[PDB]
Amino acid sequence: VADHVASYGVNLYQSYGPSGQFTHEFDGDEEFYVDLERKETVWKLPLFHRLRFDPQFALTNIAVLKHNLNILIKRSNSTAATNEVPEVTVFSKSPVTLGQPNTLICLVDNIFPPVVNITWLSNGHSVTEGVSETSFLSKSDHSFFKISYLTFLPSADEIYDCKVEHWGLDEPLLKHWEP
Amino acid sequence: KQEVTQIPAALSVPEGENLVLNCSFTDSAIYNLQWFRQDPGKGLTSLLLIQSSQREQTSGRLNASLDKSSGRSTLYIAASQPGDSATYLCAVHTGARLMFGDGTQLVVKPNIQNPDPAVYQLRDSKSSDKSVCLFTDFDSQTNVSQSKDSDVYITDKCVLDMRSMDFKSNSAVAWSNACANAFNNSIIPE
Amino acid sequence: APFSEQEQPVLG
Amino acid sequence: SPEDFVYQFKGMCYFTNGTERVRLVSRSIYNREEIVRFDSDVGEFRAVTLLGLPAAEYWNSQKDILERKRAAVDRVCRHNYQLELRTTLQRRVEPTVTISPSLLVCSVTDFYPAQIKVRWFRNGQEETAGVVSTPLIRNGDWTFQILVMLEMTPQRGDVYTCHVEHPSLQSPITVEWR
Amino acid sequence: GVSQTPSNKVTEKGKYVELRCDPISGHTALYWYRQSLGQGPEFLIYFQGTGAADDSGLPNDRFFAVRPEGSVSTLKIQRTERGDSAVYLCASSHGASTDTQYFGPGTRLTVLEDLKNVFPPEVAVFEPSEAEISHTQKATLVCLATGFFPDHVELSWWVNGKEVHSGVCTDPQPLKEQPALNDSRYALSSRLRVSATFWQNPRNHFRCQVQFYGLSENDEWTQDRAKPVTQIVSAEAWGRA
Repeated sequence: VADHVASYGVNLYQSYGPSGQFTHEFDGDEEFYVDLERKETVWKLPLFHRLRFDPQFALTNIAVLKHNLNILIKRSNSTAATNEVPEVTVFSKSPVTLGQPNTLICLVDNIFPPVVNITWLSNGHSVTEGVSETSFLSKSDHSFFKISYLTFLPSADEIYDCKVEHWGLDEPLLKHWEP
Repeated sequence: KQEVTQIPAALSVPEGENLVLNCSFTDSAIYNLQWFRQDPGKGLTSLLLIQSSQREQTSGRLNASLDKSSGRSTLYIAASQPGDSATYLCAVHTGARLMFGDGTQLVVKPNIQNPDPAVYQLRDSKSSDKSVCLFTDFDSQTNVSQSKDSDVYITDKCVLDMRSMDFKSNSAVAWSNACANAFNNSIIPE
Repeated sequence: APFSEQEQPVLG
Repeated sequence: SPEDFVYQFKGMCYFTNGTERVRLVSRSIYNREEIVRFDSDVGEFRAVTLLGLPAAEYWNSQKDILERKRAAVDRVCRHNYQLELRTTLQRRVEPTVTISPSLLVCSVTDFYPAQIKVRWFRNGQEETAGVVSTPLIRNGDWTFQILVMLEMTPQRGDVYTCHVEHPSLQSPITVEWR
Repeated sequence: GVSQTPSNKVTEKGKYVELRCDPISGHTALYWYRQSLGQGPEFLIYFQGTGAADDSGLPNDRFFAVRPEGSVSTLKIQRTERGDSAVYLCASSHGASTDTQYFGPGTRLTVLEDLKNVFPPEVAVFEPSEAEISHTQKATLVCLATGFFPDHVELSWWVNGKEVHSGVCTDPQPLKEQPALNDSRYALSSRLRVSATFWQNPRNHFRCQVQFYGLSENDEWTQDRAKPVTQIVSAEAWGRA
């Protein structure tokens, strides 16, 4: 029980890539993430601010996880992660009126392990412009969910499809959406 | 940025004294404040470790303060012995690395109960031609200053302790190429 | 500057 | 179906009544399975799975690690909340309410914080039965939306009103449907 | 006990060096620091096991470190420089980068511009004066190591074959022969005070040894001077009645 719940330290390291993820979360919303490849602090606050954060903290803390991971892999007889079945839902940020700017939201829920392909398909064609997704945000069951955004112009002739790919799926799942 | 500074760069003080060494760090976004002591052949040994949320840290004869909003930490050493004569380093932690100060040279001088300051002249055992001046049995207060003549060398004063009877004595050496006023930068009124 | 929690290594 | 091993670490802070009652819980996780946990109410490490049994004992044997985590509820939790008070906790975006028939749906979209209260009124009287509410929807970009619907029988000129209240509003928003 | 080898190292403007560090058993976090004269240590590298978690303190591509087994670390410095001369420290930790770090002795690296000024010390012991003998009933021998470059020396006294640690007095830092020159040779003094009756005994033998750290074995030397190898220069004197 609490009024707020923050996660000042969501650290991630999987042996797949190998890849990782460092994010700060407040009330289930991502404040910033550290690009572990580019060594940079990429803020997500929808405000103006002069806060700062050395990405070497993330690089060091995640490097401690890589060390601890190799040990727990040996102590567990190589007990690997179980590929969970993701849950996808496509909806709009605002009520759809035709001809006026809107944003499509693709919400993949219950993701584990954190490896996924999220691509938008307009009439069966890969969409590249105006698309952006979030980081892997932490769930309470220690799984993850991701969210992709596609700003578009809703008209009566463009059908859309969010295509998700995961190891828990034996088939690339497509989610439909019509204006 | 972040720059730690230590104010008493050198400190020479008698025994049993209470003295004060302070640290000074610019930016206050720190994870840790740590005090060390460095000894010549052995490196640093940890003395204290103050958390960000603490103002006080008491342990033994050592007492450290922490004002992180003012970028200052102060070390108070009580009943100083000659045994804790070392360079005391103040280190702050920025979460990623350890940011070390420049240090404080501490020398706690043993007390000489019965001094007998005099100047003696030695001869060389190899060839009785090159000689050396000796200055022994003076106060720890005495400061030996090197010669203004750049062709005459005057060493600093060290302290030797003799067996069992706990008798120490300071000593300085001057040599050249007579020992009348070889230590020209040391006149009886200290 | 925000602060973050640290992890410590386990015995190798 | 390739194999993957995951390790997580969550440094979580729980705030109640500002910084009056703050609780830190650091969780070490191996493939969704919490193995170790340092609870600030407990004061020391506790193993949550058989895996973390030698780790919690090894960490508790170190005196400085105990002090670095015991002071974390102030070094990490309380310090960051004072930054929260000057940014996120002052963020108030106003809801955009919309009525659309299908059954009448009320679309309250793009509001923050999450606290909200909507009600259905038929001719001034609050309609209770025949009202379905969806759970709150996280848009993921620091905005929420909620859909609340009223099963209805529209006769004559009955006026229907979606009445919402939100912390960003000093007076509530009411949109009508004749 | 974390140890580093070697204790001293002396090279020229363009040779390759390595520094070894044996951490404390059980410590998976290892650090490398570098301390110059009159300054505090600077962070260099930080290994979390076999991989480096932080190498932002490394000042060049010439600097490389490796910890292949999660224990012993080697700090490699290729194409060395005069500005690389410092005392390189090593540390170990049981916890994270914020917990207590246990440091080693350090390696005094002095990179010279030219080995042509490497001169071993000449040493001489001076017998006590009858003045202080008759006055204080004590006898102070004085050892004098002069004219050595660089600064790497270690002085020790020897009485009847055994190294004495009581009644010994050596200078903390040596002196410059001519303080203006940078390649100025150095001077180091030392005192040994015994009792008069012990000095007034021809059976007693006093020996002052200074341990000089100079050139290696692979360093070949083309000059009229004898090769200034790492060596010991001694001076001795007998008791006199």
